[PDB]
Amino acid sequence: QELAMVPRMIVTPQSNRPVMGIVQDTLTAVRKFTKRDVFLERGEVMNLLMFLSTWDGKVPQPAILKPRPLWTGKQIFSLIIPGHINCIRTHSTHPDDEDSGPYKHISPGDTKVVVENGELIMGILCKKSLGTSAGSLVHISYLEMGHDITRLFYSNIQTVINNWLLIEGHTI
Amino acid sequence: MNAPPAFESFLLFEGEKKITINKDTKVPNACLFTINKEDHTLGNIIKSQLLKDPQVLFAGYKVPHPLEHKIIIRVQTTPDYSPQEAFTNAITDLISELSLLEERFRVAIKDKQEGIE
Amino acid sequence: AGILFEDIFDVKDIDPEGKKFDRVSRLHCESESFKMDLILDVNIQIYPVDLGDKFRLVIASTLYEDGTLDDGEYNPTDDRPSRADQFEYVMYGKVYRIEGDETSTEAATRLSAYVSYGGLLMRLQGDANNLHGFEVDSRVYLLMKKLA
Amino acid sequence: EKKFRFDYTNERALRRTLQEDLVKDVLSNAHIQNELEREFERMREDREVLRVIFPTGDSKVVLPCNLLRMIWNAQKIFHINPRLPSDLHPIKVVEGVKELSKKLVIVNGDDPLS
Amino acid sequence: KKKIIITEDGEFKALQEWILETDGVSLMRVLSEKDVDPVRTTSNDIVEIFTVLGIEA
Repeated sequence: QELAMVPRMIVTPQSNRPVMGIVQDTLTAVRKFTKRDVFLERGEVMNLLMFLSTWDGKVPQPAILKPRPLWTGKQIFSLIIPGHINCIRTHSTHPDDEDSGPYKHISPGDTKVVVENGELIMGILCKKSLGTSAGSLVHISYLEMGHDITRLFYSNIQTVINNWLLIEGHTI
Repeated sequence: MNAPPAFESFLLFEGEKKITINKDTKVPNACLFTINKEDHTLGNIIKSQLLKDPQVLFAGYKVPHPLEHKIIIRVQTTPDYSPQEAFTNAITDLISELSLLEERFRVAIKDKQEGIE
Repeated sequence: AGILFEDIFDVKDIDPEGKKFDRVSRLHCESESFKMDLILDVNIQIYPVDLGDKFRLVIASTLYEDGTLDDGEYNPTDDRPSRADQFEYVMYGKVYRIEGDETSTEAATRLSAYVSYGGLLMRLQGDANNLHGFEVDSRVYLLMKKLA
Repeated sequence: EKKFRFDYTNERALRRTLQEDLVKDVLSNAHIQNELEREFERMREDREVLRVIFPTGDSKVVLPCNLLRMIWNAQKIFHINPRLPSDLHPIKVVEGVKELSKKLVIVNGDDPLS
Repeated sequence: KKKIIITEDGEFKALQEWILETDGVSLMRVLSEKDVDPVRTTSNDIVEIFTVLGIEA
């Protein structure tokens, strides 16, 4: 119990990086769930919040109060992120000529993930920011918060994203 | 035999009780109902009715495991209302809706005993 | 009254680079009576907007018009304090950075303030005298309505 | 020498960054100006040692606890506004870093060769 | 395989330089020849370095 339980073996001493990341089906949906234009109604937000195991019990104020209340993908994802962590990554389609000109902190393509004080401010999530690489979001959450909160992080991500994917659907 | 019989999905056992109340202690005026031997057919019909009440702040349901038979419903209302009130007022509004639709249907099938045309 | 900024703007362009997303457009607006400029991501399925439109833009720290800070939680039943209902587009975000053009000796003469509305970004450039009440890690509301 | 120097004879940028209580003390104490002059010397020597440890010229190394992230955290646990003058006396930074460097023992001993 | 030098102003600059690669090893003689760098020349066989250079090598 105190030596080899699976939440105690998230980062490996072989290459000092996590070994468990978000996987085959949840990754594709997490990328689409955090696009700039994903708005949810009231019933769907309630249905999604029903699946959070670490929810305090308050409903956040929508991003668009009028003409009618609509929540955003990043606004719901900001409830899954534990504690108050900080991180800066990039999305896999970041044009390298964006840090040169203006719009360095505006990013027309909605790149340059920024997680400030434990809430997603901007950016799309992908394997560079949620998978098993050094400096990822799961790595930082393990380094700062501990080994018993990253477990809840994984579980909440999976359940919430699956129960939205059966509304959004996916195929080939 | 490592497979459950088919009647376990709807037939109640001896010690079980169909409905159970617990009060949520994290926020005021919240409650958490746990219906037993039930599924999405009844779970979803309730939630849609509670949202139509202008005195309900939260309403949702989940089947915690698709291989067990149990649902959970959470409700939160304004401080001058009771979750147990909002729940039972929802049911009596479904029954008043189904029995009405049955009358309007039985009329429509005998509206063409011989035929309108 | 909790208000921080108010002016009338005029759309100049809609998509200078191309339609990246299918429900959000990136307005480029220029001000009047202040000579400032704007960059605003706005939902377009609900609130359509096109070239040459003029709207009034108000950025307020609270809706209750008496002070009476927001508490940050969503309660649809509280219709009592009679908030700002004279607009057609309301949003709720937070300020995430404030830049400037100052050197080691002098002060900023032309600020630049960024805001994030749950994922929809906004920038507002002008002289340092108007971007006064802004500060990082602060909640603000955005209020818009078209003019005829 | 432009980014790691902390010159103290400008009187106006020093007025821009530090408060008025400390800007009169930094300009009017030879002991402080001397102690602020030796940290740069202890830094140049390490700069010259790094150039022989890493001959190729890269900068990606593996080390204990992150420092930039720990500064970013402390900048938000305390609502640091990076717009106003601060109240952090520099000779406090120097001596605090010294004392911290003393309490990081890997090989605990008092005699030489230890 | 470039030649990285530290210029007078203190910047790392890389330079392209001709290198030679053989097929066959007898290093003790190749090191002893003229206009051949005796410092950076090496071989990919380690028993040879053991006999020629030592144990730490």
